[PDB]
Amino acid sequence: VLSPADKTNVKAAWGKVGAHAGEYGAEALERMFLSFPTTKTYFPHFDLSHGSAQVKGHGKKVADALTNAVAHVDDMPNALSALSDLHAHKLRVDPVNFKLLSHCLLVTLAAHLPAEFTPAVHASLDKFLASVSTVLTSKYR
Amino acid sequence: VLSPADKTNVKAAWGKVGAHAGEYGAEALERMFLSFPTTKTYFPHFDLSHGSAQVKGHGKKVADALTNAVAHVDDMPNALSALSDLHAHKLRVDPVNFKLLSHCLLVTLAAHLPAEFTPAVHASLDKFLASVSTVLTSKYR
Amino acid sequence: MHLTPEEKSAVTALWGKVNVDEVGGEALGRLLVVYPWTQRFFESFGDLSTPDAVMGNPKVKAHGKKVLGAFSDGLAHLDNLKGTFATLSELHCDKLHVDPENFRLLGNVLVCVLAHHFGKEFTPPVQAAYQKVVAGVANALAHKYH
Amino acid sequence: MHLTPEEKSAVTALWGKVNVDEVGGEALGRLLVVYPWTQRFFESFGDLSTPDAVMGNPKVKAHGKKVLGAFSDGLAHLDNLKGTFATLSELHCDKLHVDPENFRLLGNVLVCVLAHHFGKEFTPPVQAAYQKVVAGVANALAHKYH
Ligand code: HEM
Ligand code: HEM
Ligand code: HEM
Ligand code: HEM
Repeated sequence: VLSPADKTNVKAAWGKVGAHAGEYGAEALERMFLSFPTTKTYFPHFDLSHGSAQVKGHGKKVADALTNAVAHVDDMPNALSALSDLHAHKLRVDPVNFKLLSHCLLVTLAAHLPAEFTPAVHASLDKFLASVSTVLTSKYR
Repeated sequence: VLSPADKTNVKAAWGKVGAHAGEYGAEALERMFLSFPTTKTYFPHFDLSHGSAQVKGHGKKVADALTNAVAHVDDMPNALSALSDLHAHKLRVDPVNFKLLSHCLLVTLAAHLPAEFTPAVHASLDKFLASVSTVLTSKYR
Repeated sequence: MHLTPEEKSAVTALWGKVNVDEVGGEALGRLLVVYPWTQRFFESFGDLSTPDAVMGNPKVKAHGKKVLGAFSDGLAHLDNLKGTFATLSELHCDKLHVDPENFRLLGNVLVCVLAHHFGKEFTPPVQAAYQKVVAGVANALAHKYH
Repeated sequence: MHLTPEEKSAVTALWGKVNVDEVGGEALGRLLVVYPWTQRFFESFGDLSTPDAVMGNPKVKAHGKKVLGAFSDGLAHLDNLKGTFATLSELHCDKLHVDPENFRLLGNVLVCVLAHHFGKEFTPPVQAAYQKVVAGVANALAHKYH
């Protein structure tokens, strides 16, 4: 579970993301597409070219959801219910892919928040993304 | 989340195991060691030869804990608190390994409970081992 | 593979006793039931609402036979699964958009079906050789993804 | 290992800028901190009780430098990782008893460390090349397990 410490860490680091969340979400997607090409099988309908508006648009959506989970860090299962249902019932993304995006999200933050990306924050952020992932996959079966 | 049908399925299947659980515990370990030799890294102090008393004894231990989990299917977290402790703070087995033992256990049950290893029961047992795995690795960090 | 001659005869001999028809329909059906999200590629098969409905679905059964068929033929090229599955690898990627992780899920389901079927006969050492094959096959099928 | 020439140049270019001493200590320290279960191998290292205790531990720093040292050598034989890492693979298995999953965790941590350090210079495509490299090394290190 996330400890008080983790929560502070996450709110703090995400705090710094601020208005860049959208762009960082998009960048995480691109990194994921390039490093783990098998994730592309879920976006056959997207233009995955560099600077794709679709990717931009999708990056924002993901970033907004993460921002919403930080805002409701004490009630994530409920704050993300809708998204949990969508993923379980319509999208049906294989669970292993969550770990891939999480990883690329951590890389993106690291690349952008050198001062805040401390070991402690890194650990908190990793535990956080794992929790989000668990929520989104909770209704799979 | 185990549904009521799941809990039933699990209790039924395990019910048939009975006096052979220890033997099945031992067989599943043996299958794990052979199929996924990287798992042997956690048992350097054991004699991993076929029919070793260490493997047999350990097989009993694991089966017993499974039994206890089936019995407290409704209160796993609490029924297995000690074991989650042991694994998180002492053993420190990497979480990936739990999926390997779980699989070897299914294979063992399939091989011994043909009539009972129906598609729906298979689904339930899998979810069950997954839940047991989650519990055992919940205090890792 | 990295299949030992001994591990090769073990694979080869169990297989010769296999009814691909039945084993293929069962492996695929179990997959759709255990890991419900895999149903995303088979919407057009119909009613997959229940274990019973999946297991009874003939579209499922016939697809399972086609899949195990191809798998079966691959057991004849154990020394070049890569070249044997190249075209199938491209198809799965480029046309079907199937996440290779699915190949792994099926493999494991396959192993459970064999154990189910052969009981006694499916020994730890025989399981070990099959684990190597299923992994090898998954790897080969995933090889042309880009 | 499927590294395009342009991927190989990119890896090599960046690696030129790395202070292996420093990155080595950071990567190892961070591993022990993000995945505390990995601490199981270092009980003789002393105090690893907090992030500061880990990150500043002279033993972690020295070990990290040793590990990245071996890794850098790996980077000059991208052609033959298996050969390069064979004696190390055997040691990790037979003497150290280190689960190979540990090698993948470190690879991921290392990638975050390089991102942390190079900022914008660690582009999506540079990351993709490094992802291939850490996986190749982890695989080479696990090749002799049995
Ligand atoms: C923590 C990680 C994730 C978050 C926060 C997230 C969040 C979202 C959100 C907010 C949407 C948009 C739904 C809408 O239209 O309102 C979405 C859609 C989608 N996501 Fe997830 N997701 C995550 C992980 C993944 C992963 C790992 C994949 C696959 C690699 C994935 C595949 C998809 C797809 C294919 C869509 C639909 C896109 C479209 O057709 O426009 N998601 N996700
Ligand atoms: C299905 C999940 C598992 C259960 C229920 C389980 C249960 C147990 C039990 C009951 C014990 C003995 C506790 C005692 O001695 O009082 C134990 C010990 C141990 N387990 Fe876990 N285990 C599981 C998964 C694993 C896995 C996957 C591994 C490694 C691959 C593992 C590695 C160990 C080791 C190394 C020991 C100590 C053996 C010894 O020194 O005697 N366990 N486990
Ligand atoms: C052992 C692994 C597998 C093998 C050897 C295999 C082989 C095949 C073959 C031979 C076809 C025939 C289509 C054609 O030639 O045009 C096919 C089609 C297909 N496969 Fe795979 N397959 C495997 C695994 C999977 C898995 C795990 C899934 C999804 C869960 C999958 C999804 C599909 C789909 C959706 C089609 C298209 C069928 C249609 O057109 O209705 N395959 N596969
Ligand atoms: C890039 C991957 C790695 C490389 C290249 C590497 C390299 C090395 C080298 C060169 C040594 C010293 C050999 C000797 O003592 O003769 C060593 C020792 C060791 N390594 Fe690895 N290592 C790697 C990853 C890991 C990881 C991830 C762990 C554990 C999480 C680990 C655990 C150990 C331990 C416990 C020792 C012995 C330390 C001691 O002297 O007490 N290694 N490694």
